[PDB]
This record gives sequence, C-alpha cells and structure tokens, in this order.
Amino acid sequence: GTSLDLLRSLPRVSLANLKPSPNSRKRERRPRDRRRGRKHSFRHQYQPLSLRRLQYLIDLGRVDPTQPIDLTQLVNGRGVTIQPLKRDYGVQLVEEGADTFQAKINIEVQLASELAIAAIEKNGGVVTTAFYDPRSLEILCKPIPFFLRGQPIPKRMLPPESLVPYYTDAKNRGYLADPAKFPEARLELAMKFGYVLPDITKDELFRMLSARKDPRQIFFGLAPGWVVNMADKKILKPTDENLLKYYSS
Amino acid sequence: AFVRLTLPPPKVVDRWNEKRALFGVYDNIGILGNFEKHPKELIKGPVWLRGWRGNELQRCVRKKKFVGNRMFIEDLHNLNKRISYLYKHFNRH
Amino acid sequence: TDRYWRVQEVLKHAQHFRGRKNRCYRLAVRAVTRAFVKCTKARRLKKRNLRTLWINRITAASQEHGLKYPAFIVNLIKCQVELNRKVLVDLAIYEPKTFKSLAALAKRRQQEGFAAALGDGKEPEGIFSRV
Amino acid sequence: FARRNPGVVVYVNPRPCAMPRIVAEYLNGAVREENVNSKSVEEIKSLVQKLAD
Amino acid sequence: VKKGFRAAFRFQKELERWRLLRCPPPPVRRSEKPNWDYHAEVQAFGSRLQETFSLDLLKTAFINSCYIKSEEAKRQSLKDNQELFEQGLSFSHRCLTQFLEDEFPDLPAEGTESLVSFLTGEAVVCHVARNLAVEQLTLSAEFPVPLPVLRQTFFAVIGALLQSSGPERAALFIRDFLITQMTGKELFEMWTVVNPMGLLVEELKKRNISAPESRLTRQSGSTTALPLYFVGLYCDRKLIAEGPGETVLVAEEEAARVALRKLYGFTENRRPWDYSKPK
RNA sequence: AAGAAAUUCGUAAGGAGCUAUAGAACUAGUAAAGGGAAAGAUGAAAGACUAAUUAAAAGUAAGAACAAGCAAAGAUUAAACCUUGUACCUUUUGCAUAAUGAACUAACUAGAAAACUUCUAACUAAAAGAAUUACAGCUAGAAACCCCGAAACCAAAC
RNA sequence: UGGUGAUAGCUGGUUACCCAAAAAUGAAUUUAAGUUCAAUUUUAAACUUGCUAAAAAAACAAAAUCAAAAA
Repeated sequence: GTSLDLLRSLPRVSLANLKPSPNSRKRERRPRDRRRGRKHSFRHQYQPLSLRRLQYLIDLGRVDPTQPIDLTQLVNGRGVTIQPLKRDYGVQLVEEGADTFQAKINIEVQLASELAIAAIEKNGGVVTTAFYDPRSLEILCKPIPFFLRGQPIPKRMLPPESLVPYYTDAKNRGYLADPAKFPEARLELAMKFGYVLPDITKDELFRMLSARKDPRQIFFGLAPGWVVNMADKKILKPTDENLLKYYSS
Repeated sequence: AFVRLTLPPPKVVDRWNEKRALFGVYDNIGILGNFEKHPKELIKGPVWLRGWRGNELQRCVRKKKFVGNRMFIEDLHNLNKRISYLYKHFNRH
Repeated sequence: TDRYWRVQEVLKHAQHFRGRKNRCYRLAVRAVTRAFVKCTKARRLKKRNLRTLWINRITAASQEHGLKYPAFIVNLIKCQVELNRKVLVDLAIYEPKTFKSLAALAKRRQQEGFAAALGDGKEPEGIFSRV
Repeated sequence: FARRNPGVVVYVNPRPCAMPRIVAEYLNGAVREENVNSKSVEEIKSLVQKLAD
Repeated sequence: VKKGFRAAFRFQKELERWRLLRCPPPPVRRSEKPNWDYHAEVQAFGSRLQETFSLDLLKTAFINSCYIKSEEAKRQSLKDNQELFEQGLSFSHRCLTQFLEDEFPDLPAEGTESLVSFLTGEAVVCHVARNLAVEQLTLSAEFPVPLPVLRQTFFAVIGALLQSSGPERAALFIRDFLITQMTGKELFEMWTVVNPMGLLVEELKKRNISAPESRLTRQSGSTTALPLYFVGLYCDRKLIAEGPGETVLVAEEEAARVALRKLYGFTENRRPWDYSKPK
C-alpha cells in the first residue's frame, strides 16, 4: 500500500484541511446580484422462487439440505422479501433454472409447477402445497413480534372456495389432497417421465421428509393454540378444557 | 454612511472548551452501542421536529398537530391563517 | 461593507471634475467612463495625426527649398531611399545643409528622371539614375 | 540571486505575519512594495528579476 | 452602529492616510530608519559601483568632523575626512584640468580654472552624492546632510578610491561620473565671460589678427516693436562670426560670443567627448 | 381539490437570531368604534467647571466670474484658446432631435419547492438503522422556479 | 376592524467579475405576449461517410428538381 506511505510523508491532517470530493457539490444561484436579479387485490400476488435461485441456496449451503425447506427459513436467510404493506398473498416458482437445478429435497411451496413437481420427485424430493392466510403468513414470516405483542398462536386458515379445488386437487399435492390417489398419482407421474419411481418409504429419512403439520397448525414444531415463554425460552401449552373447544371450533 | 471612530476591544476565544472539545462525542452510539439507540434519538429541540425534517408547510403542519391543543387560541388562529398561505404557495405555484 | 471605497474609486477619478458631477456618484460614474472611452478612441486616431503633422512639415521644408513634397518623395523612392517622414522633418530642422544636399539629390534625379522618361529608356541610364 | 547580485542588500525576516511582503529600495530613493501572499516560487523568481532590472 | 472590527480597522487606516497627506513627516536619515547595516551597505555600495574601495579608508572618508562632535558629546556624557578630502580635491583639479586641456587646447587657462571649479562646485558634487545614496552613507550629526560636509566626503571618497584603485580607475571614475555632467552645458554657461567684444579683440591682437568690421548682414522689422538684426563680424572683409539680436548691439554681442566659442574650439558641431574608452 | 381505514408501530436555559431606518408598534398602547407616534449616547470620579472623536454625506465658507459651447478627451510650456465628441436609465426595433423617470445625501428596497434524470460516493444479486426497490440494482449527497400596486367583495362592532 | 401578502394573462421595479455556445419557418389552440405538434438548436450514445460541387436521363417542351464518379 504505497498510498499509506504517502500519508506518513504528507503533513498531519486537520479539520480545516478537509475538502469535499470533486464534482460532489454543484454550484447554486442566489439573488445577491444581477445574475439572479431581474428575472386485483383478490388475485394473490404470488412471490415466486426460481429453480436457479433455489439451486444456489442449496449449493452455497445457505439452507441445510437435511432440514426440510421452510419458507420462514428462507426469510431468515434473506432469500426472499415479503412486505405486508404489499399484501403479498402467495408464493410461486419461476421456470428459470429448470435445466440447472438437479437436486432432491423435501419442500412445501404454496404454488408449484406441475412439471417442476415431478422433476424434483424424479430426483427424489417431496413437494406439497399449503395455504397460508396472507395475514397469517406475515405472522409466520415474523414469529417473534406477535410473541412480543402477547398474541397466542392461532389456527391456520383455510383457502376460500375459489382456491379449495386447487389445494384439494390430488395432482397439486395439496394438504387437502386425497391421500388415496397419492400412491397412484406418484406412479402416474413416474410413467409420464418414464423414470423409476422411488417410493417415499424406501428413504431412510422418510418420516422426516414426509412430516407435515396439521391444516390448522401454522408451525411444524408448534401446534395451533400454543403459547411460547419467549423470556424463559420455553413453550406454554393451554391446559383449559374450554380452550380445546375453541381450537376445535 | 459613517463608520465608528473607536476600535472594539480585543476578544479571545478558547477553542478547546469542553463543549467544543467534546462536540460530536457519542455520535456513533448506534454502531458502537449495538444500534440500541439511534443517533436520531439524541436530538433535543422542538418536539415536532425531533428526528424529523420537512418543508416549511410540513414543519408548520406538524407543529400544529404536536402542540395544537396546548397552543394559545390567538396563536392557533394565526397558525391556521399562516398555513393557508403556505399551502397555496407550495401546492398551487 | 466596502461600498464607501467603491464610491472612492469613482470619486478618485472624478476629483478633478467640475460642478455637481464631481460630488454626485450617479453623475460621477458616468463622467469617469466617458473620459476613459474618449482616450481609447483617440489612440488610433492619434497616430494618424502625427503622420499628417510630419508630412505637413516636410512639405513646408521642401517648399522652402522650392521642391514640391510629392516630387521629392517620388525621386527619393526612385533612388531607393527609405528614410521615414519623422526623420525627414528632423533632417530639415537640424541638418539644413544635409536637407539641401537631399534637395539637390532629388532635383538631380528629377532632371535625370525627366530625361529618362523623355528618352523612353533608349538612352543610357544617368549616373544618378544608375542602380 | 544573492550570489548573482551581491550589490543588493537582502533582508529576510521570518515573523508572525498575516501576508508575506517584499520591499525593494533603489539608489535614487524609490521604494516599491509587493505582497507575496499565496504566490509560487516560479512567480516570485520572475518578480524579483523584474525588480532587479 | 455597524458591526465588525475590519470596518473599524479599515477606517483607522483611512484616517491615517488623510493625516499623512495633510502633514507629511519630516525627513530622517536612512541610518536611523530600520533595516540599515552600515557595513553591509558599504560592501554593497562598492560592489554596486563595480569599484574596489579600502573599507577602512572609505569609512574615514565618510566620517566627518560634525559626526565626531556628536559622538564625542555622547561619549563625554576617529579619523576625519580632511586628509582624504584634500587629496581628492587636489587630484580632481589636476585630472579635470588635464581632461579639459586635451579637448580644448585653445581654451585659455583662465577658462579651464572656471570649468574645473564648476565641476568641483558644491552643487554638482552634492547632486551626484544624493543621487548615489551617498547622503545616507555619509556620516554627519545633522540630516539632511549639510552640503559643505557632503562635498568634503565626495573628494575624500576620491582620495580613498585613489589609494584603493589607483589614479587610472579614479580617472575613469571621474570621466564616467563627473565629465558626464558637462553634457548639454554651453561654454559661457560654465565659464562667465563679460565684455565679449573686448575679449574677442584682445585675443585677435594677441594672434595679430585685424579686429573684425561689424556689418548688418540681415534686417527685419526694424521699425516694429519686434525688430530682428543680424550682425556679422568681418575680419579683413571676411565674415568670421554672425549672431542674431533684437537690436544691433545685441546682435554684435551675440556674434562676439559665437566668435569666442570658435576661438576656443567650442563649435556646436565639435567632436563629442568620448566616455567609451576603457583606456 | 378532498381523503380514511384494516393491520402494524409509539415507556423517558439556549440561538452560524436583531442591535435605535434592525429587533415587539413600543422608551409606549404613552403622546366614537378605532387608529397610533417621535426620540437616547462624557468619565473611575462632575463633592473631578461636561468628554472626546472626524482631509469623513449632501449643504455652505475659506477663495464669484472672464469670447468657444453634454463641459470630457488627446494633449501641452501653459487653467481657458487648438483638435475630437448628438446626457443617462427604461422603452420602443438591432433608430431617436421620439416617450417615460431622476434637487441632492444617508439608510432601506424584490427567486422559495426534487417527481424524474445527470453528476459525486457506499454496498452489491442485493441495497436502505421497520413500512423501499431490484434479472445491477439500491442507498446517500449535490443539483429549482421574485417584489410592490387596483376598482371590488363579505363578517362583526361603532 | 378583520378575512388580507384579496385578486389582477395588466403597469412598474428587481444589487459583483470572467470564459464559452447561441435564431421573428409549417399546423392548431377563448389562440395569435402563452402553449402543443412538426422543424430547429442542444447533450449523451451507436457507427460512417457528409457538405460544396455535380455530367449525362429523364421530368419539361422533344440552374435549379433529381445526384456516378471526382475534386
């Protein structure tokens, strides 16, 4: 660093010596003299994740491959930005990276492409779709604040009748999907590509990959209606029978 | 015009007084204090402009909101009339 | 805070003016500029007058000896004499004997020039007409 | 300059001064004053040579 | 009240300028004034003249009787310039006479004495010293330096110069600095001649030449209030000198003056004296 | 032009002001409702005779004028003579022998905003100290648009 | 008395220096003092021929419109 050596040779700097960078500040005109003298909401605003964008996160180790993909974890890693003021209502995927993302992992995304669904399943990944209420999703993205507010964990909402067919559809692999068709559906997709179907049971970590929360359950770890002792780093569970009726309701 | 016929007395100023010497200290409270306190929080002055800046109309409007109930009746009426002129100048010219 | 000295700048040039002009800045400033401009215009015209004065003095000196100014100049030109008009005035004033010699030289060339013109160049060039 | 012109007496007086200044005195009694405020070496050298001539 | 100290300071300078113009200060010698070093100035003075001077001798030449009295008075509560003064004045008289004789052998011995006295005149010596800053270098008890005291030093410096540089350089110095003062000076201006007609006749009889017969060469405006008369001195019927005059007497007197210049070889067209010679 | 909310979020003596035409109208609301001024200056001591300070505004005096002339310029030995020259601002048109305005002195007396862009930098598939944008973007800084003046109109007192 | 620094496409005024560049055509507008459209000017960027000139050839009838090569 020859620049540093020049500083030693140069005289000690003072407050007055400081000077603004060249061209940083423009000149101004003032009237001192003659110079200035004389004279749509209903449609969900899906926020997608590109397959190429998905690929680098796994390759860079930003998201642990062993841990199932969680949208909250992506927010924790600053992978995606969700603004409640924007009233983002959904999540999607982008066709970009279809040719550059060869990997298998369990994941849940609100909306997924049918071609993408089978391709990751062909690789061995597990993909499903869940419905998060836009207000609930904002709560999900920021779980700590409502604990600060003191609010208790509410039951996850269900899709409106317009979106019920999508989630209930077996091919869409939604949480409302019929399990009976899943073994047949998995078989059908394998034939379409022709790849040899790997049964989810064969995987050693099958239970971890296939683990899913209840439709009313917002969080994998936390059941609906739960409370968290944030100050004491503990979880509080309601013990009132009437409260169970509220959760059932 | 005409000018003074007497010279003013000489004056000496100390540039290393505590105020000048300690000017700017703790200005890095946020970065050096874990950002618990923002430097904007260190501003002391009129309530309506602590940590906030705006044009003359915005400053006047904010001033009215902050101390409107605690302002004098005569001052409030004068402020209302003054706001009208400021609003028209900026928003119509 | 220097407005007084700005007026002094106009006043110092206007100290020698007469009337309310010398004491009124409104008029003093106008007079000062007018005075300066007048000198600027005269500079170019000043040189022309000096040449006119020199030529006029030469003619009187030549006429004193009986020689016209145009005739004297032409004959000197024919002799490849390049003395300037200013020097010519000095020679007459301070070297009257030399001026007569110059007068005699010009007249002799004029006589030779008239003979040469009448001769049409057939005759040999004169001694004073030889180059 | 001093070696070149030893017939001129040169006084150099570093002192607390707002503006540096040069004073030239001539045999006939003429004295000329020139302010040296914020002038480079090259400019100063040219000015001194003019004063000497 | 206008604020600021610069404006107040500026006006104080403005007041000082007006006061100085109204009441200019009395003169003071440069020795008393600041930035004066006698030793340094003398060394520069000698180098400035491109001449070699003995520092001790030059200081003695500058030393004057009046200066010693002031120092002695202070001492009560040293070599004068008289010895050097005599040498320079005496040497200058010989050198000045020698220069005059060579150029004007015809000029009479009486005229040379007048010319020598004029060149050694107090006014001429004083003027040279002041223009050379010698007055500041002169040592005296009074400023402005009295002229007779200043005149003494100048010849004393010449005496010191003679010892330091010899007659040859001093002779060149006299020619370079003193003989130059004769430029533009007419003969009668430097030498007073009364009764030119009688003097002209006296020279002619000495040369055994007939006295010229005055004649009126030209006449103009005789009866007017502005008459012009030209009178020519005719020796053996030959004109020797002619002069213009408002009256015949004036023309004759002027013609006599012209003849005297011709007699002593002081013609307006005479060969100029030469200062270029390094020898 | 007006303009919410839902939903999030919120503990706690000084002046890069004026200094007697400036700053409150003010030394003062003093000298029908109502309107509303002007001004003062010594020194430590006046139980030291009340201070000085300034070629300092215009105005005058000391010291009126001398054929010829936008008043000056070129000059010069010389103030005037000789030579040259159709007052100024604004406005007409790039023209006035048009037309407006000026007794003079001092003070006072009119250009103010960032939506976007360029420029100057920080960090960068990320950038901004919460609310913002993004397939090189994002953040910060700098960069801008006067004064006085009607006939009128209305409310409430007298 | 206050609203009130009313409003006025109108009248008038609006304070230091230097360098550089720089022209009252077509269309419309309660528009002809302004503004939009074309044209100009102007800055940045892309990359290559441009201006004057210009024969024959037509067009006309039996040095300009056009624009080969040049210079």
